[PDB]
Amino acid sequence: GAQVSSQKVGAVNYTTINYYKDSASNAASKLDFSQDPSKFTEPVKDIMIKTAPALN
Amino acid sequence: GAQVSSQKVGAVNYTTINYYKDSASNAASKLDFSQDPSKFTEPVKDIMIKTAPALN
Amino acid sequence: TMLGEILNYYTHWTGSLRFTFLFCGSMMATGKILLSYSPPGAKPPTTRKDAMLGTHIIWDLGLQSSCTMLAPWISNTVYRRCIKDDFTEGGYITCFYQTRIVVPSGTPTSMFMLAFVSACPDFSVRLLRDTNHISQRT
Amino acid sequence: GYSDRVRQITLGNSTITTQEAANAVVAYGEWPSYLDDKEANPIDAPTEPDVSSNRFYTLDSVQWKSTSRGWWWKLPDALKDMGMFGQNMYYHYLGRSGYTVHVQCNASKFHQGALGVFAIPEYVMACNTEAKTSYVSYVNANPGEKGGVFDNAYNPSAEASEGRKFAALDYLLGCGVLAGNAFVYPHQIINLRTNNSATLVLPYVNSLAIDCMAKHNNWGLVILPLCKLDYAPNSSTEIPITVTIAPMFTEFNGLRNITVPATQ
Amino acid sequence: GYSDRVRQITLGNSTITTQEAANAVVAYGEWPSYLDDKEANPIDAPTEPDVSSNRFYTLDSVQWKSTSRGWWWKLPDALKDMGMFGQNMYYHYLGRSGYTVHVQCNASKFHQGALGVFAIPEYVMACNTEAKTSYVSYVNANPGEKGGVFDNAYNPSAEASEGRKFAALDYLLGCGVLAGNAFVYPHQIINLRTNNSATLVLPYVNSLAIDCMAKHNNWGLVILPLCKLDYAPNSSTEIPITVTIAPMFTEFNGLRNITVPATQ
Amino acid sequence: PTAQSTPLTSGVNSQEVPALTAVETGASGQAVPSDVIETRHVVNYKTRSESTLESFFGRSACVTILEVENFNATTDADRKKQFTTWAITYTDTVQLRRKLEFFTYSRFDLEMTFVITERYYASNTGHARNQVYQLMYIPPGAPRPTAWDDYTWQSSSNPSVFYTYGSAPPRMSIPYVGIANAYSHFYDGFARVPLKDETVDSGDTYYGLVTINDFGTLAVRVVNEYNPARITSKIRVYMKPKHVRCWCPRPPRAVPYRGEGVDFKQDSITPLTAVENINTF
Amino acid sequence: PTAQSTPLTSGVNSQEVPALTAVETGA
Ligand SMILES: CC(=O)N[C@H]1[C@H]([C@H](O)[C@H](O)CO)O[C@@](O)(C(=O)O)C[C@@H]1O
Ligand SMILES: [Ca+2]
Ligand SMILES: [Ca+2]
Ligand SMILES: [Ca+2]
Ligand SMILES: [Ca+2]
Ligand SMILES: [Ca+2]
Ligand SMILES: [Cl-]
Ligand SMILES: [Cl-]
Ligand SMILES: [Cl-]
Ligand SMILES: [Cl-]
Ligand SMILES: [Cl-]
Ligand code: NA
Repeated sequence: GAQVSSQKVGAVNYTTINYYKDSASNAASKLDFSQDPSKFTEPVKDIMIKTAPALN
Repeated sequence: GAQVSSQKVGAVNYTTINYYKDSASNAASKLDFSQDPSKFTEPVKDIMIKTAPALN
Repeated sequence: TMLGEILNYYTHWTGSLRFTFLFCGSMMATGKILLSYSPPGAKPPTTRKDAMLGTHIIWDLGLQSSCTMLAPWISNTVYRRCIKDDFTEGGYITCFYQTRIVVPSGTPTSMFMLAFVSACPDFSVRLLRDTNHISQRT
Repeated sequence: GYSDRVRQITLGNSTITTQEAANAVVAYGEWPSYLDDKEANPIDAPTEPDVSSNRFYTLDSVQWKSTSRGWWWKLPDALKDMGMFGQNMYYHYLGRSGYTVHVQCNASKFHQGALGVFAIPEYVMACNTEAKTSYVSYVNANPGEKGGVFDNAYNPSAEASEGRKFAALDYLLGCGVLAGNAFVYPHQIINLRTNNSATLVLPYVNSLAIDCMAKHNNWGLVILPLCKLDYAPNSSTEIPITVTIAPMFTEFNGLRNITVPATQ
Repeated sequence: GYSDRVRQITLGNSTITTQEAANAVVAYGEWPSYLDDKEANPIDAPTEPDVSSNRFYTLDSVQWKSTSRGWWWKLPDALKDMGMFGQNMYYHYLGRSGYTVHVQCNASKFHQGALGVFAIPEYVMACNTEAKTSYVSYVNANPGEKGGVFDNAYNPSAEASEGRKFAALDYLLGCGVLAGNAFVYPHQIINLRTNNSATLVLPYVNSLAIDCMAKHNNWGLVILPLCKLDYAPNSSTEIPITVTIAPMFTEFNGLRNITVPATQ
Repeated sequence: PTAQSTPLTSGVNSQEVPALTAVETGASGQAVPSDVIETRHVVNYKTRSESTLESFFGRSACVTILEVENFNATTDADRKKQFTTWAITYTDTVQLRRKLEFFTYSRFDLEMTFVITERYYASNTGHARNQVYQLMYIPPGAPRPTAWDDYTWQSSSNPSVFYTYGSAPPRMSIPYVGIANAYSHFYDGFARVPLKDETVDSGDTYYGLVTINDFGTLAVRVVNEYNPARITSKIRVYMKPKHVRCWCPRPPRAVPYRGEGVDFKQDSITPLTAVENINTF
Repeated sequence: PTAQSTPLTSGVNSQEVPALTAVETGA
């Protein structure tokens, strides 16, 4: 049950096998590049178009 | 994700598996026999043919 | 600032910085204001005629309350250091009256604006480190 | 959402906003452009400095008072000491340029007054001695960013040597024509109740494709108070007028050592 | 008809001819070029002055004597006061440039001598006090078009304040390596019996796409007499060496007010 | 790929003259033996494997020796012996430095290895329990310790390695961390432009890479509290560049270094030993 | 996924005014 994944590039793959029956034992979660800044930077009810006036 | 490669001959293959998620952790780069001495030994604009006069 | 606090957990930063200004005078106050970013290596600007030679925006006060000036990413190195450092100096941000603030009678003649900073989507940080902003006795 | 009153102009590293504009003028309906091969004259590959020089330069501000008679500048003269535009201008024998002119003057809903803002091709003005004709010094003709002012009186000099400046008489537009007819030139009006800025986009205008910028101003910029500034709580109040101008589609020929004009 | 000895180079409004060349060097086999989008860093639209700045500038000449130990310049330092190149350099925070370097030295069929002409990336030189390390003033590091000279003696200063200049010791190439190995750098030789000029075309070389020209010289230019000048009728004769350099593919970012470096 | 084999050639009598050239061009001599002698065929099976950059640099080299101690410190000077800080560099030693300085620019990941040794300071003060060491990498900006047991050693974000005396030499990899697209081994410039008429000091400013380089600090302590027996330790730091690229070759250092710069020393600028005569075999 | 690339843009003279906003909105 080996997982082969891309490495973070340096100056290209690596292999992982989980040895333990509890997921808590696992190494770090894989890089998660998810983001949605707008839930904090623009949490407005009505859409604001940049090129338009903010208030009309 | 095992890589099998030729060994450097002695007086014929070996196996590598990367264990880490960062390429910086990897062992030495594979032998790179690339070369282009002419960028230092002959960096001239106009081609020089050995058998010809260097200056004509 | 929130950006500053996050930056102090990292060693390197890159990208554009957004400066947004909110005018908080009365509705009857008008004005034009110059906001400038001068990349480094020259006399720091202390007059409008030097400031206006750099990256700048002329903000007209009005119904739209806020104006955004960008410090676009303009750097020799690909990252700057999250410390005071001559080599990775970032330049100079200044602000001048372009005309002046004008008010009619019965109106406050002094007032304020608020300045905000945030990172743009081209912005990223590297090299996790401990901050100098928290400590304890031992 | 979009409005004739709200505009953004970006050139190079510079941006202007206004929230109380009144449309914008494109002089003679023609946007500036580079010089086409079929209209070209000097044959050397031109320098086209683009963003280094084609950007907004803000001049020193002037003060509008109830007694002001008006202001004038010439172009490219007013920008001759402006950053890389000035350098490109003076390192070359020849240059051409269009402009975005943005005149700025805000007040309040309780102030009143109206400025005529005119762009005048070949703005030739009268001299101030009647002992000679066309008798104006280079230095007085080319004041740079400070420009000049109009007067409501004409007082020509007793001696010719003392009158080598413009007789900038307001109602004759400094040139023997009635100011009420200046509207035949590309213009806007800043009427304080309506707008706080004027924007004029100017193509290159000349009888030649390209010319000597240090010898010849292509445009005059005139700002005349058509209706005087008034403000009831203080009739002696002053409000700034700020002039910001960007060269556009600049093109230069005949590179050599730098031109350094006489200063006195 | 065509010959390795006869060459014309035209850049902008300037042309060089030579009738006794010896081919030309393109450093590291790479012609200069503009900065590609996939390698770019600062995001503002760059200024690319093209013909205004990418042209041959001739420095003050130096005199080769039988006793001369050699000459050095740094680049872009040597061209910092050269026409529009200098203006574009100092009005911007960032700049990059390649170069055509043309070194000129003619004599006669009866003179003899040989000059090594080397282009050295990051030509860091030793300081002249042993009380400190890396202790060189900005002014002494950046002499401009006059460049500097090598010496055959090393005499470090008694006090640190007096030794803030380069110890340009010829046989150690002013930097602790043997001069006989300078041929690992892009080079030509002007050997008077063979040729009267050297031509080196240099790409931009740095660990960055673009950098601060006023802080950092990318190349050193070194001219060392490998075999001394000799002329039988007059061993004290002198012949000029003239250095002419054209920036190429110049590109600048981060426009603001002009940089005026300290002069003392 | 192998080094060049030699072809079978005889003699010539020809207008082709490969023996002559003109090095004024900037080209090195190019002729090979077959051009100027009669040669047999020799098949060359030998390779340049050990002179690739990876092979040339493929060694862990000692770059510094640090010292730390563990004892009951009652003075400021002795308190400062309980930990050490070192600005990370390759200029404390000469061997790796000289090899790197064959090149102007480089790009590589780093393997760092450490060798830690101890001795008793004295024999009349009993013994000492086995010691654990902390080696903390402090990137530029992170707070530096002023005592061996201050808050900085909690190292929430800085990488630290805890090493137990007698265990295998500790080791970690570091990526290429340069803020430029390569490391510069030489920098012909300054960190800022001094401007006309400014009041900033120009008399005590420096030049070159020292004005711009900063790879942070290594801080080392013994984690244990003091025993009656004072223990003194050395930490040898080793660097191996790996995954190496280099650009722009340079003549190698010919005379002794005297610091972090390219400066040379007046009593040590005569590397050649004079020969008796130009005709000395 | 990468941080944002910068597009090639020139200037404008337009009723589109992205430089102005109103942070009273909470944006
Ligand atoms: C570093 C060093 O030299 N240590 C030596 C000490 C100290 O000199 C004294 O104990 C200090 O007073 O003396 C010894 O005789 C000892 O204690 O057995 C030998 C030991 O090697
Ligand atoms: Ca908007
Ligand atoms: Ca030949
Ligand atoms: Ca151009
Ligand atoms: Ca043969
Ligand atoms: Ca301890
Ligand atoms: Cl002026
Ligand atoms: Cl100079
Ligand atoms: Cl702890
Ligand atoms: Cl303990
Ligand atoms: Cl001998
Ligand atoms: Na072979």
